[PDB]
Amino acid sequence: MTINTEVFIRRNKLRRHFESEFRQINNEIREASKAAGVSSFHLKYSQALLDRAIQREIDETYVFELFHKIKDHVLEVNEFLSMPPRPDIDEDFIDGVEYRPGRLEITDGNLWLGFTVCKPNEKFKDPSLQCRMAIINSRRLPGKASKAVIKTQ
Repeated sequence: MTINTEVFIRRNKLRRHFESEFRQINNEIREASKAAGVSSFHLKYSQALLDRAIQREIDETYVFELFHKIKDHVLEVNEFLSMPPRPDIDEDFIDGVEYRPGRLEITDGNLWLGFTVCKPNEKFKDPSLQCRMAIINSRRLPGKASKAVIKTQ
């Protein structure tokens, strides 16, 4: 019960803000991952997660500013791909992994911005993301806190 018309237009303008500024972040990931010397990784996000950033965190372009500053954290998602072969064996497989998680979790300046590899496969170090998790705490904002992680390091 609000004039949800102009707001729908604002959350949609958010989906264009989300996608056009996501072309800015994935364009640094393609060029920087090429310039850092690793693969090139393809970005995909789950639109329900994003429906949370689209309606709870409406016109959260600040999201984009923290991830446009997070950008060099292409290197952390890259150093995550840059490891020796995933199998060394088929039994215990990840012998080059000293027990690490399947996602990257980055925080600072009110933003909890996370990236998860393409999860349904072989998981070839890191050459896709299947979830870019953008969730804040703000003004109007319904605000989440994860126990805390780090910003591009």
